[PDB]
Amino acid sequence: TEANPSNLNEDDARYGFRCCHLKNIWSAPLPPETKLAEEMGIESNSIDIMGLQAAYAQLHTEQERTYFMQRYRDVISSFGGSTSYDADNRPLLVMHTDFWASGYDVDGTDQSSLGQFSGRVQQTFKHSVPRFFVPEHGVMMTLA
Amino acid sequence: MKKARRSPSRRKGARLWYVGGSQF
Amino acid sequence: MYQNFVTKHDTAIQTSRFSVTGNVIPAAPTGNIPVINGGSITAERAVVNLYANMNVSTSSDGSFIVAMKVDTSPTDPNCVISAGVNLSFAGTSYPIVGIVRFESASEQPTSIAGSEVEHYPIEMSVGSGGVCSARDCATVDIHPRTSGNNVFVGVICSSAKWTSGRVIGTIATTQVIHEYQVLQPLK
Amino acid sequence: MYQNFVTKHDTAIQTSRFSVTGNVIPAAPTGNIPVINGGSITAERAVVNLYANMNVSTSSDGSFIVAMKVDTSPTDPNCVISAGVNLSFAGTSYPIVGIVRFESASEQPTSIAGSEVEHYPIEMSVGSGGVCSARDCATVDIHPRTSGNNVFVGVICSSAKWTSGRVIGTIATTQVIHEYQVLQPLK
Amino acid sequence: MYQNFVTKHDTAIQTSRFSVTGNVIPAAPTGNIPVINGGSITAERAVVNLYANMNVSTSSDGSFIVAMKVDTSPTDPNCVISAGVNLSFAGTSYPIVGIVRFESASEQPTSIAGSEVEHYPIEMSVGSGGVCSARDCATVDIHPRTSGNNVFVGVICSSAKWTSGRVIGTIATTQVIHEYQVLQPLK
Amino acid sequence: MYQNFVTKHDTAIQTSRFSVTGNVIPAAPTGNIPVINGGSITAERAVVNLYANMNVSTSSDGSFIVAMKVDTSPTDPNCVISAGVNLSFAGTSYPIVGIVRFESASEQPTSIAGSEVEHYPIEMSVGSGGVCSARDCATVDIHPRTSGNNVFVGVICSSAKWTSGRVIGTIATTQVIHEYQVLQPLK
Amino acid sequence: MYQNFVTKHDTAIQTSRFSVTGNVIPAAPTGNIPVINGGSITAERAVVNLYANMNVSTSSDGSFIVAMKVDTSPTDPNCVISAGVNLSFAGTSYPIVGIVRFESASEQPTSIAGSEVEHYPIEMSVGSGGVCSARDCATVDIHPRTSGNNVFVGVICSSAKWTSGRVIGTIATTQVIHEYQVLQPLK
Repeated sequence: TEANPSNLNEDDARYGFRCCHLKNIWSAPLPPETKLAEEMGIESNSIDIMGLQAAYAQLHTEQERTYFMQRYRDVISSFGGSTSYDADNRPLLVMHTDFWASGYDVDGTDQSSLGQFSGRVQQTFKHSVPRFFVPEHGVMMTLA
Repeated sequence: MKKARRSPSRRKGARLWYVGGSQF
Repeated sequence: MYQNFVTKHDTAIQTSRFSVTGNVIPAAPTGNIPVINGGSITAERAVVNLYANMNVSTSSDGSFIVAMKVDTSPTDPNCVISAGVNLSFAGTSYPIVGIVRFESASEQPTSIAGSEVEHYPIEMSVGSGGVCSARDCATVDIHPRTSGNNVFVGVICSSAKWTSGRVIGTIATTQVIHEYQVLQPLK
Repeated sequence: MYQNFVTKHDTAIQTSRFSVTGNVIPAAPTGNIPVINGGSITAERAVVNLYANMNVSTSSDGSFIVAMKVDTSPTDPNCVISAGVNLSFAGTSYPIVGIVRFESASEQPTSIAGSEVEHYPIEMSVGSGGVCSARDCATVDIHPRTSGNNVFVGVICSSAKWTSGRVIGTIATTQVIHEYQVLQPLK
Repeated sequence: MYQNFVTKHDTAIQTSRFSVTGNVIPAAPTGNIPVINGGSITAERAVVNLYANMNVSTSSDGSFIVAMKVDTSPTDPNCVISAGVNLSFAGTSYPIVGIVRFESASEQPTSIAGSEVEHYPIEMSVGSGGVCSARDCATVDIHPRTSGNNVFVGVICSSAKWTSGRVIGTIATTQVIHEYQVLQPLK
Repeated sequence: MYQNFVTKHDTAIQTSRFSVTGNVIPAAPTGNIPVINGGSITAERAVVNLYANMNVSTSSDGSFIVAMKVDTSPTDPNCVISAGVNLSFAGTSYPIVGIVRFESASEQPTSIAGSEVEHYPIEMSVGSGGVCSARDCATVDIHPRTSGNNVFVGVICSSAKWTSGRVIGTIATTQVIHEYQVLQPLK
Repeated sequence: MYQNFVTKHDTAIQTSRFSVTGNVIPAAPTGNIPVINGGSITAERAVVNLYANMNVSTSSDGSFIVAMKVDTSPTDPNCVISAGVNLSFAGTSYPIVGIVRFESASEQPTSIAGSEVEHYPIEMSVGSGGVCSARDCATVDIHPRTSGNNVFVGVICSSAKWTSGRVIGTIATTQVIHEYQVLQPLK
């Protein structure tokens, strides 16, 4: 929530924010506040089995939310409904491309560099956005 | 030696990562 | 920065060493130059350690030699011979060094007539009154010119006017027929 | 002009430093050479700063050593070892330097018998009566020759005739198993 | 013959110059080394001209520094720093030089505690009693190690025993982040 | 071995020569440095032969210059300027050399104010009390900075304390805008 | 490490040798420089051995030359000429060396007028009061400039103030028109 580009720090402002590593077991853990146990109160000597039933149901709603419905839009999708991008002010994703960056090695050829190599990665790529209709004034930003 | 440079996608199978929502 | 892996002289490793002590009587080229070796190494890998006394009994000017025998196996006409010297003299005499070649039917020459020695000048790093240092090499034909002799090579140390006193250092020398393999971090 | 990015010796960066003060009693090779280190660094990255007094209590001629422990991890038989020295002596003694190798079961050798030291001569930049400077390297086998010892390497400073007085400078030395990355404007 | 276009140090062109006059009071590392600059240039392009008097008011042995501020813009961890010195001293003192790195929250450090200075030894071309010359470089981490300081680099000149007298020469030094383009007749 | 065809300085061939005799009165930078030339060559190919008497009439410390005019034809911003000097002085003065650049509306400057001279330090091969030798080069902007002047370049020789006496040697210097073709046996 | 197979000067092998003895009377450039050769070799492969007495009968300052005749067969305009010298003088005189070119209708010039000698300065390794050493080369036009003469090249040794005494060393010099083949272990 920085208010001005001037509230950003050296690195961020010049290179952009940092993003998440590709997903793996250690970089895609369940949200840190994930419940590991759900307590349910009980009268000194008895337990309301009907309440216990509700308790679970309630928990279920809580979990679903924590695990994958943390964003309003996703909760509404949960019900089988939908939301315009104006509903939560989300930028509209118009096109997403992804590709691997490969290249070649350069062979060292002098007395000491003979048998050495330097990797030069150089990948060509196309990123094409199909004719899009702009309903209101604004910006079309493309990032990498 | 094309695939050998790029770590697999693990696209086969079901969903593994629940992290609260969509994360690029 | 990048490490420089090429050198003009590579000192032998763990082998061909010998320590020379006592007196060293330099001589003029008109006479017989002292080859301060009886335990003359020869993989033409040699490291001689000096901790002797430079004594002017004979001539006041002259030179002495540290030699090593050349391996004549190679079919190549001639190969490179590098030397690395560091000598500190107690008495100002302005040492001077260089590579030499001489033959002898003997296996362990104790001295060699100056007229029988061939010279090969080298980049001399330092030549102060008290210390001479150099690390360089020269091209030398390695096959015996006179059928039946052994070929010796080594560095010679001379002076226009020596001064009795202690001398200390190292005279290393090698015939290149092998380049010591070395760890290069980027390969 | 184009900048020269290759060097014979690259001094450690921000690490492995130590300052040596007090007296330094050089010794003859027949005895035990002083290893003026108890805080012997060892990423075989070492920078020793000298601001001591060269004292001739024992012998008038001899030498002292600045050592650092070798990393024996590499499977490579031997790697390069560079040193960079700059020493100004108050009393004319014509210093002389060189790389050395010696083993010891001890982790912090305070001295080493001269007979146990191996020599490797190097291009000595300057060797005036009062200052010796050099920046060079040599090839050295890095694995312990006698099962159970630690391998040390370093530069040794000798003299044919020392002179009591102050000495000041820097003795840097490193085993190349990493080449420091550097900004090259044209890449 | 072919012209050699690569060099270990490239002196700044038409910029970053300053002349130092008056007295220069060298100091021991136990104290605060004199940074004979208030007009400390910094494109880490610096050419300091010396025409002063080496005065031994404080210690008889010690050193002084000529510094320049490092440009910390580069994202590269560390870059090369070259220096080129030529100093003739009237009084035999056997100068000695080297590159140094030290930080300071101050923009124009007048002196720096010896304990806060880091050393980088260099190939010293000459080291006679009256003149020291060198043109070399070293690798140095360029980012401030202690958040909030400025990083300085420069050459330091020391001596085991200074001698009051005039000194004259040039202390040039630069951080390589640009290689000066040059006319090469065959391209 | 293979012949090294690249050099830091290539002396002019058969041209641009001049012999300087008589007295040479060195001066301090606060004054006007002597440009011991009226017959100043300029293909920025210059070979000046010295056989004069170093005379200390003015200051006891100072310097003199040997200059040559730069060809400003090249559209290239700046080109390399090499010099090769060998000077033996009768009186110990510990010479010191370097490349310099200075402008002047005059075609044959007899002297130049020290404040108008720009310095470029160079690897000085030797700097004994009696002889200075060097063969190196530096990058210099070749176009006149002040519209209407001529650009001069050359080597300057200074000293902290000169000594009246004879001086003999050669001061060669050239601006590289041509690399002399040479016979290379293997091409 | 890797062996360095390129050199600035390659001394002739087994040929073109000669020993010079007796007195050597240096002379000033205003007169006729001594060409201490009658047995002047010329495959422009020359190795002259010195064991003479530097005698100051004529001038107290001056120089002498060691020459060798140039092979003018090559159609190439000019080729490289390397020299390698090592001279220790008994009397402090601060020698100085360099390559020279001069023509003469004579086959064995005993001396050459200083005005007829052309100079080519070279990287001088050492220039102490008692010893001069150098191993370098220079580019020289090899064809006779005056129809009918022979072209000579060689090294000249000068001094600002000579000192009667013994001199000893080697003056090697060669015109590169052949690079001596050498065993390179990795080919």
